[PDB]
Amino acid sequence: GFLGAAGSTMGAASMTLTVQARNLLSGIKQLQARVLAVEHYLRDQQLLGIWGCSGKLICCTNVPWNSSWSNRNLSEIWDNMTWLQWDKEISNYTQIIYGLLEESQNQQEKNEQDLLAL
Amino acid sequence: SLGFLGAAGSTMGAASMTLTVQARNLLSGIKQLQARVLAVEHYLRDQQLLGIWGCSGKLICCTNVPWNSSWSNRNLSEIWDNMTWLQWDKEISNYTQIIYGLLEESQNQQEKNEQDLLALD
Amino acid sequence: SLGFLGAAGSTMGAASMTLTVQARNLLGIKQLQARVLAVEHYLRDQQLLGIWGCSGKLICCTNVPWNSSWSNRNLSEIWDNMTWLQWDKEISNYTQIIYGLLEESQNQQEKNEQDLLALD
Amino acid sequence: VQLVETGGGLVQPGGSLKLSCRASGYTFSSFAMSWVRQAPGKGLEWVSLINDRGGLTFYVDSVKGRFTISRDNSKNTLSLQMHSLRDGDTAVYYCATGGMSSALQSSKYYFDFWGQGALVTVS
Amino acid sequence: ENLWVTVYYGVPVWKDAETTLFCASQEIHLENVTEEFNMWKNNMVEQMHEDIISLWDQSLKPCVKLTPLCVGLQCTNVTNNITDDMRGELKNCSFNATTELRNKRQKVYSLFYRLDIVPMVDLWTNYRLISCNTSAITQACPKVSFEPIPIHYCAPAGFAILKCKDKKFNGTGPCQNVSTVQCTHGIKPVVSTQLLLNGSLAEEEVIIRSENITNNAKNILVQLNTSVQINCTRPNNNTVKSIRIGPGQAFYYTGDIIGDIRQAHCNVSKATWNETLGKVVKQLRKHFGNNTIIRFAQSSGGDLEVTTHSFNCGGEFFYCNTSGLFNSTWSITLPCRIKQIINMWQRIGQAMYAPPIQGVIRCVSNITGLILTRDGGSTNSTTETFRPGGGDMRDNWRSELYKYKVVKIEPLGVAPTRCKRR
Ligand SMILES: *[C@@H]1O[C@H](CO)[C@@H](O[C@@H]2O[C@H](CO)[C@@H](O[C@@H]3O[C@H](CO)[C@@H](O)[C@H](O)[C@@H]3O)[C@H](O)[C@H]2NC(C)=O)[C@H](O)[C@H]1NC(C)=O
Ligand SMILES: *[C@@H]1O[C@H](CO)[C@@H](O[C@@H]2O[C@H](CO)[C@@H](O)[C@H](O)[C@H]2NC(C)=O)[C@H](O)[C@H]1NC(C)=O
Ligand SMILES: *[C@@H]1O[C@H](CO)[C@@H](O[C@@H]2O[C@H](CO)[C@@H](O)[C@H](O)[C@H]2NC(C)=O)[C@H](O)[C@H]1NC(C)=O
Ligand SMILES: *[C@@H]1O[C@H](CO)[C@@H](O[C@@H]2O[C@H](CO)[C@@H](O)[C@H](O)[C@H]2NC(C)=O)[C@H](O)[C@H]1NC(C)=O
Ligand SMILES: *[C@@H]1O[C@H](CO)[C@@H](O)[C@H](O)[C@H]1NC(C)=O
Ligand SMILES: *[C@@H]1O[C@H](CO)[C@@H](O)[C@H](O)[C@H]1NC(C)=O
Ligand SMILES: *[C@@H]1O[C@H](CO)[C@@H](O)[C@H](O)[C@H]1NC(C)=O
Ligand SMILES: *[C@@H]1O[C@H](CO)[C@@H](O)[C@H](O)[C@H]1NC(C)=O
Ligand SMILES: *[C@@H]1O[C@H](CO)[C@@H](O)[C@H](O)[C@H]1NC(C)=O
Ligand SMILES: *[C@@H]1O[C@H](CO)[C@@H](O)[C@H](O)[C@H]1NC(C)=O
Ligand SMILES: *[C@@H]1O[C@H](CO)[C@@H](O)[C@H](O)[C@H]1NC(C)=O
Ligand SMILES: *[C@@H]1O[C@H](CO)[C@@H](O)[C@H](O)[C@H]1NC(C)=O
Ligand SMILES: *[C@@H]1O[C@H](CO)[C@@H](O)[C@H](O)[C@H]1NC(C)=O
Ligand SMILES: *[C@@H]1O[C@H](CO)[C@@H](O)[C@H](O)[C@H]1NC(C)=O
Ligand SMILES: *[C@@H]1O[C@H](CO)[C@@H](O)[C@H](O)[C@H]1NC(C)=O
Ligand SMILES: *[C@@H]1O[C@H](CO)[C@@H](O)[C@H](O)[C@H]1NC(C)=O
Ligand SMILES: *[C@@H]1O[C@H](CO)[C@@H](O)[C@H](O)[C@H]1NC(C)=O
Ligand SMILES: *[C@@H]1O[C@H](CO)[C@@H](O)[C@H](O)[C@H]1NC(C)=O
Ligand SMILES: *[C@@H]1O[C@H](CO)[C@@H](O)[C@H](O)[C@H]1NC(C)=O
Ligand SMILES: *[C@@H]1O[C@H](CO)[C@@H](O)[C@H](O)[C@H]1NC(C)=O
Ligand SMILES: *[C@@H]1O[C@H](CO)[C@@H](O)[C@H](O)[C@H]1NC(C)=O
Ligand SMILES: *[C@@H]1O[C@H](CO)[C@@H](O)[C@H](O)[C@H]1NC(C)=O
Ligand SMILES: *[C@@H]1O[C@H](CO)[C@@H](O)[C@H](O)[C@H]1NC(C)=O
Ligand SMILES: *[C@@H]1O[C@H](CO)[C@@H](O)[C@H](O)[C@H]1NC(C)=O
Ligand SMILES: *[C@@H]1O[C@H](CO)[C@@H](O)[C@H](O)[C@H]1NC(C)=O
Ligand SMILES: *[C@@H]1O[C@H](CO)[C@@H](O)[C@H](O)[C@H]1NC(C)=O
Ligand SMILES: *[C@@H]1O[C@H](CO)[C@@H](O)[C@H](O)[C@H]1NC(C)=O
Ligand SMILES: *[C@@H]1O[C@H](CO)[C@@H](O)[C@H](O)[C@H]1NC(C)=O
Repeated sequence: GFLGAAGSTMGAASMTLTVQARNLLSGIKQLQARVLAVEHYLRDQQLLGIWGCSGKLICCTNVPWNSSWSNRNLSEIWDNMTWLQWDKEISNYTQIIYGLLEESQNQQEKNEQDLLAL
Repeated sequence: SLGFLGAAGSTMGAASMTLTVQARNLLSGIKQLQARVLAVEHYLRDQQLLGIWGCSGKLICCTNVPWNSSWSNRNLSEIWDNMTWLQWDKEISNYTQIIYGLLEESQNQQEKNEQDLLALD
Repeated sequence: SLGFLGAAGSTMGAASMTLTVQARNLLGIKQLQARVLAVEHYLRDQQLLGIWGCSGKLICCTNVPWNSSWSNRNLSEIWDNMTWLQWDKEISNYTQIIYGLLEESQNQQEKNEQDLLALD
Repeated sequence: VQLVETGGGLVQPGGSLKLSCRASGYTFSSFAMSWVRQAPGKGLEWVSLINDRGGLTFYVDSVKGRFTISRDNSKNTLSLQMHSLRDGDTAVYYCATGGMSSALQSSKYYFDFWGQGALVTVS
Repeated sequence: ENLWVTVYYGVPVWKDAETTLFCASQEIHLENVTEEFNMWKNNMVEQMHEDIISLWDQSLKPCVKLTPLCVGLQCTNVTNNITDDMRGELKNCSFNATTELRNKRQKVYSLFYRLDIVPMVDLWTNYRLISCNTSAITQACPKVSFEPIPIHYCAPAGFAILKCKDKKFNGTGPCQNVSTVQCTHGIKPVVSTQLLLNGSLAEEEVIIRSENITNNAKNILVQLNTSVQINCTRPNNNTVKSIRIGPGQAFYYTGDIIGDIRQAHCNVSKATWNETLGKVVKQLRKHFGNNTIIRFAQSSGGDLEVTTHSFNCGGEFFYCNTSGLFNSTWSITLPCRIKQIINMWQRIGQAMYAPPIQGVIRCVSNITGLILTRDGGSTNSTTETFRPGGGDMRDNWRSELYKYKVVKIEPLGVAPTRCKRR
């Protein structure tokens, strides 16, 4: 169910991404609410697009993980944490991570542009 | 060449070549804004539903869900050469939600398999 | 680091490095009309890229060859010696032909890929 | 279906030769087309295949860098342009219909409606 | 057969759906497409009705209210060369009106129609205006008009309008000649109660449309292929005067009449209306038995808005009497009355005052259809009677929207192919 995996561990909650999806899109106040929901959805989709993750729910990237963001191992991160606690732990670095993700895509397309130019 | 819905009465094979003509026509005082928001919401729900299936950015999307003979047992010649999209859509009523669920599950498995394949050093 | 449209007066080969800066800045009745028209312009551009098979990309290479009748210039003068505004003015009223060719090329590519993926 | 080769029949080693097929008894644009080669006394082998729309071409490795196969749905014409012909390419070249179909058609993966065959000799 | 699901976007499939349409002020033919239409389930009619009500109500808000009127007034017989037909129909009435100053009064006289006045027993007065005990009266702004300017209904993006072009389409059932449009043709919101004016003509014969041709409670819409020209007129050179009744609120009234006073008559040519009724009967005989002798009769009594034919003319709101028509056993002049305090949409609480229009009014309208209500009693005989009648004012727009349907586009679909991913 919607947000049912919020209290589950991240390893289990990552398999319900399509359940959390679809609930993002569906007298002046109702129209403002609809426009706001559409605007937030499109901002998130554009943010994925500029990272090279468009059309995917689980997108792997080329940005290495910095141990200063979190020094936990994968077993502790994925089996002993929920997404809410993880989101709280690394919120102070989230925008930095986003910037790095954007930069990686800026390089990646240029490399592809060169590889297809041979 | 045939117009917005000119291929509606043509066969499914012929009509499959006019997808962009119809795709362009899905996007283009309080009630006018309500109509525009409804059009945007329908477009975005369809694009999201394609994205869930891994079909984002394509108008013709091949998938990994096998066709069940209980949905329709017609061969490809009858479906594509002797039938229109309206008659076909009528034929597969009550089955589209099963197909959509199977496509969603198949793409979730595809994403997990791709993530695991990309995790090999 | 230059900011929104900061590269507008730079050359095309330099301004092409700041596409994400422009992309991130594209998103009571009058206020709703302005927000809905901004959303509609964004969605029409994204649908148009999708029709061309360029969804999810900012720099998208295609299979349409360049016609010498559209702009009889070499890459050095186009990319290193002129701006995107001058280019946009130079190829005005040629963009609809290019868009039609891109649409047809993507339709042919989708049919070819479907046929290639139909081989056992 | 009266599929008839109108190509040449004598070339020097290292030269080029064009073959073509004309069809009349079937819808040309509805079928894939191919060329199949029969060297004397060695049986038959497939050489090249083209899709029904003409956008896709496939070759055996021994000719991939030398032969170009093309088709024109107008005038119902198949063409094969062979460059750098070798002594091993002396054979009867037959037109064939099928061997491929689009995703919206039933499977074939077989050859039908064979032509009568052009004889190509490399001196 | 080793078939796999392939998803297509841009699929030419649509489903019946209704939504909000744009009011504006091309056609693509669909070969081998048969669509089912139903003009009595088409929500474009209800939306057009509600939109016209909204525009009507909004147009009367920024206008002069007549609450300084609705006083007792003393009426007498008009002194002029008045014919017999106009005796008692027009009265010369006087009243005390307010001025631009709160503490001033003026004595004003004007000519009112009898239908705008109700008798009242009081002292120094003997009449009052109608719709003063109930509702309120708002004067229509003189700077606007009621001309039926054609409008277009346009579907929103994601929707399409299907148009049926079958020459003999009867408003329901399958249609084989179908085209797709984004906007309808220009539709004139002409307001009439018994005859359909300035509408569309049929390509062939006469088209008889009814939700249930055997149920007497449903109306029959008759659309002709040829128009019948109706010429109407108010042959009286009325001189219109105006007064200020408040700080910037001006009231318009009939001041006087120059020349003799005669009725407002409307002429229907005999040589066209005859044989037009013959064609209507010939097509009615396609649904009723050949042994039945179809007769026409004047409508039954009741409210004036339904017993009379009340087409708007220019700015006056003529209420012609159609007893000269639809009287047979299958030049005609008909006495056309007028009125000024109008309950336009069969509503109480929104009475509108139509100001008199200067000079003579001579309208030339095209009759393109009409509304029949049958005998009502459905007599089990061979003398079936058709009376004209009205409705809820939506049939006037069904006569134009009958050929349009709104559909929602379903661009997403699935189909088996031999295309496996990977
Ligand atoms: C059906 O259509 C006819 C023809 O369009 C309508 O008659 C037209 O009505 C308009 C408005 O009533 C007339 O305009 C008027 O013209 C005079 C010219 O002096 C002007 O002073 C007025 O202010 C107004 O603009 C127009 O002349 C008239 N056309 C003809 C040929 O007579 C008719 O009213 C329509 N039917 C109904 C029921 O409305
Ligand atoms: C309506 O009545 C008014 C007053 O009852 C008439 O106005 C008077 O008309 C006479 C002519 O018959 C003049 O001599 C007076 O001077 C008028 N008085 C005022 C105050 O105007 C008016 O003429 C009548 N109108 C009609 C059409 O009968
Ligand atoms: C309009 O108002 C005038 C006065 O403002 C009315 O005439 C007077 O009526 C009173 C009734 O009590 C008489 O006593 C006066 O003699 C009248 N005035 C004159 C000068 O004779 C008149 O009746 C009002 N008319 C209407 C229709 O309301
Ligand atoms: C408001 O006044 C009107 C008349 O102006 C009243 O109309 C009456 O209607 C009934 C029919 O229902 C008739 O029998 C009466 O004769 C009418 N009255 C007159 C004076 O002719 C109407 O009833 C009044 N409104 C209300 C709510 O009572
Ligand atoms: C909550 O924690 C318990 C601990 O055993 C676990 O069994 C349960 O599955 C958890 N809830 C969810 C929704 O995963
Ligand atoms: C990790 O982060 C620190 C500061 O948070 C930074 O100095 C360091 O360079 C980062 N790691 C890499 C590999 O760049
Ligand atoms: C992860 O770190 C924690 C530190 O609390 C440790 O207890 C745990 O064993 C570690 N896991 C692995 C797989 O090394
Ligand atoms: C984030 O920063 C705020 C103040 O900048 C600090 O109070 C908070 O604890 C920080 N979060 C983490 C997870 O360290
Ligand atoms: C309608 O059907 C006929 C059948 O002969 C076909 O030839 C025609 O192409 C069809 N219409 C369209 C628009 O394809
Ligand atoms: C088709 O649907 C039926 C419904 O029970 C199911 O049993 C069958 O396995 C399905 N076919 C395939 C190939 O999965
Ligand atoms: C498809 O099925 C129909 C009906 O059974 C049959 O007539 C037709 O020949 C079949 N076609 C193929 C290619 O199997
Ligand atoms: C879908 O279900 C309805 C329910 O009665 C049925 O009438 C209809 O025929 C079904 N669809 C098909 C294609 O059989
Ligand atoms: C403006 O032109 C000069 C000329 O060389 C160039 O050096 C400078 O970088 C240009 N400005 C920008 C923003 O690129
Ligand atoms: C585009 O190129 C073709 C040849 O490649 C030429 O015939 C055509 O005229 C060119 N386009 C224009 C607009 O001139
Ligand atoms: C491009 O064309 C211009 C036009 O004269 C010329 O000056 C310039 O040298 C050319 N550059 C190249 C790299 O060919
Ligand atoms: C097309 O664009 C060029 C670019 O300068 C312009 O000169 C030309 O006038 C345009 N064509 C028309 C018909 O305006
Ligand atoms: C005024 O008109 C009415 C209408 O019927 C009539 O009964 C009355 O006798 C007339 N009075 C005069 C004085 O002409
Ligand atoms: C309208 O025409 C259709 C055409 O099939 C017919 O079935 C239907 O009974 C007709 N209805 C009326 C009221 O004439
Ligand atoms: C459909 O209507 C159009 C209107 O122009 C006409 O040309 C066409 O012949 C009609 N077709 C049929 C089959 O009635
Ligand atoms: C109108 O229909 C009648 C029916 O018989 C016919 O006689 C007449 O010629 C038609 N007129 C036109 C203009 O189509
Ligand atoms: C009309 O209504 C009557 C009411 O009983 C019904 O019997 C009849 O079948 C209806 N006819 C149509 C055509 O709907
Ligand atoms: C109506 O007909 C009568 C008959 O004589 C004529 O006097 C009158 O002027 C006509 N009016 C119009 C408006 O045609
Ligand atoms: C109506 O008046 C016009 C003048 O515009 C005249 O030609 C026509 O014959 C008249 N028709 C009738 C029925 O009086
Ligand atoms: C009634 O008369 C018309 C006149 O032509 C005829 O076509 C129709 O068939 C007749 N009906 C019957 C039931 O005989
Ligand atoms: C129309 O005129 C006739 C002529 O006698 C009359 O009987 C009928 O009542 C009139 N209609 C109205 C609504 O007054
Ligand atoms: C109807 O027509 C008859 C035929 O003579 C006539 O006597 C009668 O007066 C007419 N009805 C009206 C209301 O004029
Ligand atoms: C009515 O009379 C006035 C008197 O001034 C005149 O100006 C006007 O033209 C006349 N109108 C008609 C329609 O006779
Ligand atoms: C009325 O009918 C006549 C008949 O030819 C036509 O010329 C005229 O345009 C029509 N007027 C309207 C407003 O429909």
